[PDB]
Parts: sequence; structure tokens; C-alpha cells
Amino acid sequence: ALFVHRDTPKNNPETPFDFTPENYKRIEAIVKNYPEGHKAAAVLPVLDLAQRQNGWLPISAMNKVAEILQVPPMRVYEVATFYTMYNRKPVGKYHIQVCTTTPCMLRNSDSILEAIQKKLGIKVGETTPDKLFTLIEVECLGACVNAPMVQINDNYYEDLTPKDIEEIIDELKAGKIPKPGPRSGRFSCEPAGGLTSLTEPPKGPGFGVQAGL
Amino acid sequence: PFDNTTYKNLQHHDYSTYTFLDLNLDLSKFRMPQPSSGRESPRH
Amino acid sequence: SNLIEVFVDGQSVMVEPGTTVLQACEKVGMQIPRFCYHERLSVAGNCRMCLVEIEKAPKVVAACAMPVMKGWNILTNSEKTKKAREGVMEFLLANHPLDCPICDQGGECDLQDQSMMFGSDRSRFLEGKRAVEDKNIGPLVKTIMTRCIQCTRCIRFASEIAGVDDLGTTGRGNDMQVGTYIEKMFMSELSGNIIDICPVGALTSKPYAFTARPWETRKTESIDVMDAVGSNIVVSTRTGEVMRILPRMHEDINEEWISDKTR
Amino acid sequence: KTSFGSLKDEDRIFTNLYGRHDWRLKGAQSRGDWYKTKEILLKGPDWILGEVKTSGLRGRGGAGFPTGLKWSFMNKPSDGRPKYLVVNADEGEPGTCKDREIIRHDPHKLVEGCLVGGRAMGARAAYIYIRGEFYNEASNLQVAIREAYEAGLIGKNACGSGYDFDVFVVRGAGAYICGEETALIESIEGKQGKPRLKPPFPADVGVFGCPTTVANVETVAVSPTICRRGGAWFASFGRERNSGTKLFNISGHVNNPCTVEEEMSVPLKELIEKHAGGVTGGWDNLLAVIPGGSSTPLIPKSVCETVLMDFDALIQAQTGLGTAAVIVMDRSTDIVKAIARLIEFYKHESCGQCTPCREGVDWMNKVMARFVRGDARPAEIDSLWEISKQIEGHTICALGDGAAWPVQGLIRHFRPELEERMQRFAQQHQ
Ligand SMILES: NC(=O)C1=CN([C@@H]2O[C@H](COP(=O)(O)OP(=O)(O)OC[C@H]3O[C@@H](n4cnc5c(N)ncnc54)[C@H](O)[C@@H]3O)[C@@H](O)[C@H]2O)C=CC1
Ligand SMILES: Cc1cc2nc3c(=O)[nH]c(=O)nc-3n(C[C@H](O)[C@H](O)[C@H](O)COP(=O)(O)O)c2cc1C
Ligand code: SF4
Ligand code: SF4
Ligand code: SF4
Ligand code: FES
Ligand code: FES
Ligand SMILES: [K+]
Repeated sequence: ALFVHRDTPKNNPETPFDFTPENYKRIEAIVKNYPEGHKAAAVLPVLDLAQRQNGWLPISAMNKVAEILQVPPMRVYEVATFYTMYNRKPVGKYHIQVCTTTPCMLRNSDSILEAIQKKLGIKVGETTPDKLFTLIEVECLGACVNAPMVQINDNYYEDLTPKDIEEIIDELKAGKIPKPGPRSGRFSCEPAGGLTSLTEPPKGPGFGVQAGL
Repeated sequence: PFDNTTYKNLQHHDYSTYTFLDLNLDLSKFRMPQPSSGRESPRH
Repeated sequence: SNLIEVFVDGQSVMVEPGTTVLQACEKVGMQIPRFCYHERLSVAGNCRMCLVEIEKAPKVVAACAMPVMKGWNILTNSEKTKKAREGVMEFLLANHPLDCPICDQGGECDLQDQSMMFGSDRSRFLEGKRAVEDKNIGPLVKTIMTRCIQCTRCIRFASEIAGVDDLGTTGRGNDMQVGTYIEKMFMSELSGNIIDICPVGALTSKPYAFTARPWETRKTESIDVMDAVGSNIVVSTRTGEVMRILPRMHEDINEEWISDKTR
Repeated sequence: KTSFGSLKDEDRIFTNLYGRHDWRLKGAQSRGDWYKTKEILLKGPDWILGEVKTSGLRGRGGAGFPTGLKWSFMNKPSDGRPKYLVVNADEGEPGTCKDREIIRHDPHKLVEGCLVGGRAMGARAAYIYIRGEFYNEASNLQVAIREAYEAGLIGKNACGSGYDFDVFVVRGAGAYICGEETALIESIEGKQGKPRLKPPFPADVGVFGCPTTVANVETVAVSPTICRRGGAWFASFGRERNSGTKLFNISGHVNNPCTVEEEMSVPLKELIEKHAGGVTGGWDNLLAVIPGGSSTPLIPKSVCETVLMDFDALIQAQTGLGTAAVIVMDRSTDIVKAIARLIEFYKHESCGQCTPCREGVDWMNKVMARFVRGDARPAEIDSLWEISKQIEGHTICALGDGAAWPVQGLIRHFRPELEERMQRFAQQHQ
């Protein structure tokens, strides 16, 4: 929760960090997306790559991003503390993110938050002692019509009930993988009582195209 | 056979952690040569 | 010439294209209040104290950053200009600590002076304030970051003039903290000049700390001899004892800086 | 035309919105996309700008700036710097989840929109700044862009027109402020997502210093359909200066929260009672509606009866159209708790740069946290109003405006509820 750094024995510039050679090829592909002389524009992807290899960001991933992109290390520290995805502490293997903004709070996201809390035995901001689940509380995740919803590491779980989220936590503990979708009857975002629109077939190429084209 | 009942977007069940970056690495060859500012960085 | 005509409170002034609103008002002798604008740093536009009404325009503009367009009448003393100044001074004094007696900037503070001049005289803030963790950036600059008004003259100085690139803002929002993010010792050859351009007592002089107070110091304008640059300085004394050394502005030598040896 | 709504499926731009057809290239070409794209490229920049100015398309990001006038700011010869389209795909607005649906379900439509838009502005490439939380949507879009490169539709010799155009996708990293166009430019440039001041507009100094147009996913993706169907087709729907179709996100206290494409000037009551299945508990159970996502002030049930869901009829309802994200709040809602959660969102998503937002949004959240409990006195209401008026128009970007506006809407429509909250606090605590 802090935005200063103190050197612990598990988080210091002598903590080992190095990319894999496939990650170096991915970094080179990232750097080739930006103009020559603006390599600093690859700070946000590569550092996110340093979170995908490691799960979090010690202060050796930030310095390695600062080293391979030829940017000052404070300019990577700023990015790593500005953005909310960069875990500057070691989070669990399944990082549960419950959206509790107003369109999800109107559809009772607190029930699912308390369901995860009493299911896992932790509260908001903590990690289960088997290092498998970190529960924090996030802002609007862009799934507002599928409210309420959570996010687990990449995957949205939508239209949730407390029974559905207990089922998802049970199959995360079981070593399987859950299905990232709305757990109600609908598929993505449609009205649940049938399609109120887009029921006709799509008209195909050349429909309504103006003349002189 | 016209179908308006099945959700055809089942591919994102099969995405891993490096899927976006491997798609970027595959797309690295289809792209135009980047413009240059004339210097290696704004600190050069 | 390609000089364009603008107006400050009706009075005409001829300016080069690229002149800001603040410089255009400077050319007729009015100093628009500011905290983050410095004429030797880059334009940040992030304290919003220079918000000023251009007439026939229903929005205040950042005078440090907005260039003048031809025919503008800058209303530096109008009603919404003063309301904007009082609102911005109110937000600056929302979370600012009641440290003025125990602060080395008291009596030489920009925030005190243009709070007396351009702000309100009382508080509507009925909440608790923030408290920011202090930093250790060396044996020269005493750091009390609760007083920081987040104007980023730290960062613009250490980047552009000092060439260090090691001060910056971590966090986001009200939790945004200016610092090095690590236990780092900001010791450049020009590291004491951030004591100058910090408008508040967030960055003070650790040798000068607590010993004097600006109104009782006599100002003797003198010359540096610590090298052959010949930096113009102010030896400020008090009762026959040298209290500190400030810079004088000289455009051809030291523009308004001095080294740490001098200071 | 006088009445609006009831848009047909033959007039939809976003066919396959719901994911029911194939999102890939053989599915997109079979629904009308990538048809006669070479002719649209070869008829020139000024023809495409005239088609967008004819269509009356306004900025779908939420402000509604005229898209033809906006894109014509780039219609000028080069000065050595490249030119860029940048497609804003963050969509962090609470209530708004439509650009996720466009990226996830009609991705090639967004790619063809990038091609048409960047051709109209003479741009070199496209940077689709997608939100980082939309990771599966981003990989979805990258599979589509790989299909577009392997079919020769973009890249070197895009659609066989001799025009070169790349499409880049940059993920975000979890900051709502990075949806604002200059803060998005700063986030692309590898810096903190802090908004620049305007001037310079991005058409003069944008990404990397280049001329740049930042435009929303919806205002970019409808541009091939405008270039194919015509400008008069898109101007045939909605009122004057309110032309076209619009994706709507009706969420909150409705029976069926959904995204639906609909004609522009549709009534709010007709939209909710037709596509969303009505308010939970009936229409008399309606308390308030936030019409366009959290940046717009709420409107009560007496305004929601006859209001039209376009720009000007919501300006006349002293709110904004915004992203056309309808958040429905029933009579059982603690409405001050919802607006205070919203102001809490605005202080957690605020980049801390200039003084009024950095200080006043946290100070408004503290006042709203006391207003939920009632731990205040009524003279602090007008005080809070003035605090909003010290943020509105005194900030760098409009997140300060978008945080002052919900407070103003809540005070303006529910001052008696605030006052009875505080006086019952006063009677049961003093
Ligand atoms: N879609 C979303 O997720 C969100 C949308 N919004 C909406 O965004 C709006 C506020 O955003 P802003 O872009 O700051 O407001 P708006 O005033 O600035 O600007 C919209 C567009 O018009 C252009 N523009 C306007 N005047 C111009 C001029 N004279 N010269 C050149 N370009 C000009 C700007 O470049 C910009 O791209 C609100 O309506 C709000 O509802 C707010 C938050 C989230
Ligand atoms: C705080 C803030 C956040 C914004 N977030 C987004 C966003 O997430 N997506 C978007 O398309 N526009 C967003 N906008 C609007 C943009 O400034 C800009 O108007 C838009 O992205 C592109 O312009 P357009 O409306 O012509 O499409 C935001 C504006 C502000 C002030
Ligand atoms: S910095 Fe200025 S306003 Fe703040 S405590 Fe010191 S003298 Fe007072
Ligand atoms: S410490 Fe002083 S100079 Fe640095 S950002 Fe804060 S107020 Fe500005
Ligand atoms: S008003 Fe808020 S969101 Fe905008 S530049 Fe300032 S701190 Fe950032
Ligand atoms: S409000 Fe929870 S996803 Fe937008
Ligand atoms: S002086 Fe112009 S905003 Fe700080
Ligand atoms: K100082």
C-alpha cells in the first residue's frame, strides 16, 4: 500500500531477476513497435512482461527494464507505482479482483465479496496462507452489464452469484481451470429473456452500398 | 445453416499468459520499418 | 515585425508569437501568481494558480502554459480570476500542515505570501489532513514532504539543469509523493538549488535549519570565490554572523543558481 | 422524422454484437466488412472527410465533438514527422462496457475502421490503446489483426491500394485516467498516465511529438459503414446534430442488463422498457438514472419520463449524454452511498497532477463519506457545491469535471434526502 521502497532480503537490487531468451525475443518484438529514438515507450509492455514471467515486480525487474531500455530507473519506478496492475509485492497465484463500483454494487457485489471472504478465510487485501489466493477490491473492470463480476489474473467471471463464485474458487483449488464467462444463462451481453435485437440474419457484403463506390 | 444461438467466441478459453506477446512476435515480420527521430533517445 | 497585439486589462502590449499569458502580463508589470511555473524550468501547468480569465471566453486558462492569441484581453483582476485563485489556494491549504512556526520557510514562503494576497482568510476544510513520509536525500536538503504542494520543480530541476533524472512522483492521486522511491542520496553538484526553487518548506537547507529567519537577516550582495565562475551571491547575516548564502540572479554567469560548495 | 427508436436489424452497424456469429475474417467478410475497401482508400482523404462531415458523426468517446471536423485537423501536408491515428480503447467509465464488445466481437470492423480513419487523416499507423484488463479482448483483436495482415488487408500495400498502414495494439496497465486522450498518449509514450495541457492539441503535438488523432472505438469502427452506406444514411437517424446509431449499456437495477445498438434520439423510458426488460419492480420503482456513465449527473424519475437519449436533449436535462451508459437506480437504493462510491472511484482514479482534482476529489470523498452516515450539518451541502465549482473548469483534464458533476446532480436532485439523513443522524446521536 506504500509508494516508497525499503530493501528487504526478498526485495532488493540483489534479488535475482533475468528474462528468459523467449522473453528477450518478445521484448525485441515489443521494442520494434515504436519509432527509433522512443524506446522508452516500451516501458509499460516490457515491465508488464516482467510481471508475467515473475508474478510480481521486485526491485530487480524494474532495474532490468531500466537497463535493457536505456531509461533512468526512476522513470520505471514511476510507471510501476502509478499503475494498479504492477504488483510490487508478491501476490498469490490466483489474484482475485472484485469490482465494487456503483453498477456492480447496485447488483449486490458485496454478497460475492463476503462469499469469497468467508470461503477463503481472508479479508480484502490479504492472501491465504497457502499462497494461492490474493483478494483485493478493484474499480470498474468494464463488464457493467454483466454485473456483478470478478477478475482472476486474466479472466472475467460475470453475472455471478455467491454459489457461482464458490464453485469457481472450488475449481481453482481443484487444479482445473474455470470457464471465463457469465455464469448465468446468457452468453456475453445480450438480454437474458431473449434477443431483443440482431435476430435477423446479417445482410452480407454489398448491402446498401452507395453508388459511385 | 444459419445459427443465432451458439456463442462463436470460444477461442479466449484457450489463451495463456504469453498469448498477446506471442501474437506481437508473430506480427513483428508483417510491419513497415519504423520512423526515426534521428537520435538514439532524447538523452542522446 | 511579427509582433501581435494583446491586451492586459485593456492596456495594449506587443508580444512575440509564442509568448504566454503570464509573460504578456509580465510585460506590463503584473506578476500572475504561480507555484509550479519557473522561468528557468519547463512549463508544467500543474498547480493551477495562474488561472486567469480571458474575456469572451467562459473558462480560465493556465497563464504559464497558454500562449496569447491576437486580440485577447487578459482579465487579471476580474471576479472569476480571483475566485479561481482563492479556490486553488484553498485546495493547496487543504492538506498542508500547520507547521509555519516550526518551518524554515516562514516569512519567505510563497504559499504564505500569495495566500495572504490571492487566497481566502479562513478554512472550510473540516477533515483530517494527510501526512507524508519524509525522505533522506542527503546531508544537505532537509526533507519534510508533508509540506510539499506537488509542483514538480524537483523533477524539472534534477532532470533539466542538474541532469540527474532521479527525483519523481510515485503513487497516484492524493497519495502521490515526490521522492526517489528508494533510499537514494541526491548529491549532485547543484543539489542545493532545489532548496531555492521549492516554494514551500518541503525542501529546506539542513545546515541553515532552525538557525535564522528571513526578516531579521541583512542581505549583503557579494561574489563567490569558490571557483573562477564568479557567481553573484547574497551573504545573509544576522547580528554580525553569516547565516547563509543565497544566489543572485545574473543572466550571464550563474543564471540564478550556485553550486553546493558556494552554498 | 419526429419519433425515434425501434431500429431495424438491416440498419445496424454492429452486427455480431452479441458474439453469435464468427468474429474472424471469414465471418466479418460475410457480414459486410472489408468490402470495396480499396475504392474507399483510393477515393482520397477529402472524400472520406466529406462523408464523415455529411454523416453528422460526433465523438463517441463521450464529448461529441464533430468527427469530420476533428479528423480534418490532420488534413495538412507533412513536416517530416509521421502522422498517427490512435484508437482509444480503454473504456474505464463505470456503466460503459461497449468497446469491449466491439473489440471482442467485431474486431475486423475496428481494423477496417483504423485503415479508413488513418487514410482520411493521412496517418502512418494505428495505436489501439486497449485496456490491460481486457486481456482476452486484446488477444482476440491480435488474432484478428494477424488475419488482416495475412490477407493483405493492412500493412505493406493495404488492400492493394499502394497505401502502407500498420495497426499496433498497446495494452494499458490499470489506470482509468489513461482513457483521456493526452494521458493515453503519455501512457503510450512509456510515462505516467498524466494528461497534457491543451494547446497543443494532439493534431499538432500528439504521440511521440507527431500529429495524432485519438478517437474512440465506436467512432472509428462505424466509419467503414459510413463510407459504404453513405453519409445521408447515417444522418438519416437521430435528430439534427444528433445523427446516427449508438451502442447503449443499460445496467444497474433493470431486469435484463444489456448492451444494445439503437437509434440515436430514442426515449430513455422506451429504451429501458424495451431492451432491458424494465426496472426491477416496475417503472414506479425508478428513483434515478445516470444517463451516460458516471461522468454525467443523475436525473430523477420526473425527468426520465420524456427525455431523449441524445446529446442536446440531455444537455437540456442538465446532464450529459456521455458514453450513453444508462445506470438505473431503483427506490431501494441508498443513492448517497452510490454517489459516494462513485466519488471514491474518482479519487482512486485520478492521476494527482494538478491541484484542484488531487486535493478536492479526496476532500469531496471525505465529505460524501460523512454525508452517507449523516455526520455533518446542512450548511456543508452548499459548501460542497462550491467545492465542485472550484474543480469544474479549473483542472487540466475533465476528470475533475466528471467528478464535480455527479456531486452537483446528487445535490440538485436530492438535497432533501441529504438534509433528512443529517437531521436523523443529529436526533439519534445528539
Ligand atoms: N468513454 C469513456 O470511457 C469516458 C468518456 N468520458 C467523456 O469524455 C468527455 C470529456 O473528455 P475530453 O476529451 O477531455 O473532453 P472534450 O472537450 O475535450 O474533447 C473531445 C475531443 O474534441 C477535441 N477538440 C475539442 N475542441 C478542439 C479544438 N478547439 N481543437 C482541436 N481539437 C479539439 C479534443 O481533441 C478531443 O479529442 C465527457 O463528455 C465525458 O462524458 C469521460 C470519462 C470516460
Ligand atoms: C478522465 C477521462 C477519461 C476518458 N476516458 C476515455 C476512454 O476510456 N475511452 C474513450 O474513448 N474516451 C475517453 N475519454 C474521452 C477522450 O478524451 C476523447 O474525447 C476520446 O477518447 C476520443 O474522442 P472522440 O470522442 O472523438 O472519439 C476520456 C476523457 C476523460 C476526461
Ligand atoms: S511551507 Fe510555507 S505554508 Fe507550509 S508550513 Fe512552511 S511557511 Fe507554512
Ligand atoms: S518538494 Fe517543493 S519543489 Fe518539490 S514538488 Fe514538492 S513543493 Fe515542488
Ligand atoms: S484533474 Fe485529476 S485527472 Fe486531470 S490532470 Fe489533474 S490530477 Fe489528473
Ligand atoms: S462497474 Fe463493475 S464492471 Fe463497470
Ligand atoms: S503556474 Fe501555471 S499552473 Fe502552476
Ligand atoms: K524551500
